[PDB]
Amino acid sequence: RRLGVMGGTFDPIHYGHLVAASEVADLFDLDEVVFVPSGQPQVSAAEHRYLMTVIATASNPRFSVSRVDIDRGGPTYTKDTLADLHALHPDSELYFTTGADALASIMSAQGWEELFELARFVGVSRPGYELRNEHITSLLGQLAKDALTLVEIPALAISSTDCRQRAEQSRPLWYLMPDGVVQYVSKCRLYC
Amino acid sequence: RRLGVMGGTFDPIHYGHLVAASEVADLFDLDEVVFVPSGQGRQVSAAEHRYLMTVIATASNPRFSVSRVDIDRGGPTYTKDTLADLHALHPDSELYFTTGADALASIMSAQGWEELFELARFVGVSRPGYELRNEHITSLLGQLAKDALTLVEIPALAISSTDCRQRAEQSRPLWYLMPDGVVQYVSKCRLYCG
Repeated sequence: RRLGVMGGTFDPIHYGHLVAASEVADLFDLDEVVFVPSGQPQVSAAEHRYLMTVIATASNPRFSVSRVDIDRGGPTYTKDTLADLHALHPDSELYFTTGADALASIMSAQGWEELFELARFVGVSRPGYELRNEHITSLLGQLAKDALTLVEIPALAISSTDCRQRAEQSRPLWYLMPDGVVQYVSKCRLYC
Repeated sequence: RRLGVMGGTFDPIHYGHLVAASEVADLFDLDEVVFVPSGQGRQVSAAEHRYLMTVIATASNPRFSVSRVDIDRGGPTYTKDTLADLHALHPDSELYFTTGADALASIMSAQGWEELFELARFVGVSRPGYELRNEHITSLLGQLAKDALTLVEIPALAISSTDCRQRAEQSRPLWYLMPDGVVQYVSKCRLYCG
């Protein structure tokens, strides 16, 4: 039984995140994808980010949201995320998924060997990421061997950064994310 | 009332189309965007299929609607016909024709574009880094330096109809690339070889 773990800030979550989750679940025949909003940060309150993710993933039986990073403590380390989730899901083979840029930083930290005993890794990026970052890709691939995969997601052209700025400038967020998330951003006035 | 006109094949329609329509409606304070599937590529889905997908996808939005003027008129679609018909249906309205930047280039590069500008204003939408042909770049540039045409960039148009079709052919998920209703419609009707 294979379990996907998508680690992100989700500030806000959008269709790029959701497409990426579906793609990864299909490419590796995952039975479920657990969305884990990170604790550590500026960044919206963890509850806002948690609720937005609950709203966006609710209607999908194969998506779920975990509070392991939010509840644990100050700074979020992927080794912690995987440790907690390994305990909750000892059955499951973990496929940790996040931005290719974040993954580069995560693998470059102390105890990266500890990471490979806990999970397989999937870096996601918007199109043409290997051209702009040919060395990060080259180093990631070579360190992890076939314990890591980089996949390109056209929909990740949608970014949390653009979403936030559209909200700041009162430009519509329709069809970039579920209406529920759009309204949540509005109702809580998340980005001024 | 300022009326948006989204001309496309919509085979299939997706969030890229919908984001672009939303953006253009906001940029030009449009009161409504009318989606017009073209009449009728190796094969293109039947017009009714493309119409229903567009109806499904735009339904929940009070400011979107779908027209059959191109579908019903005849075989091949001319924008001048589309603009003629919709002006008759909305004589009050100032028409804002919106389509793919590549398509807009072609429309402008064919005889009688001068005939078009009296009927509507034009908006080309494109995905970032979109590699147009050269005769299209030249055609857009000329109109751009005269400020007779507007181009807006839509990150969400990185989602394309071609990739959706291929994902459907290869039984790869279309979730969150388009509304579930359109996802299911493609499936239920087996639109791209299942």
